[PDB]
Amino acid sequence: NPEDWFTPDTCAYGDSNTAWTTCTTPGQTCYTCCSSCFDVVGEQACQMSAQC
Repeated sequence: NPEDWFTPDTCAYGDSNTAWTTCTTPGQTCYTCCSSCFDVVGEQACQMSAQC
């Protein structure tokens, strides 16, 4: 869970769940959002997770 990661202070989504989830979806900034919805773990974790 992106509880220790994910920064809702610098992302549209204020939730780490919906954020990660909404991040792990088909779009234009699927892997780019992670770079704007995480720090290092959230991004590095969303990086591999992100199936885009």
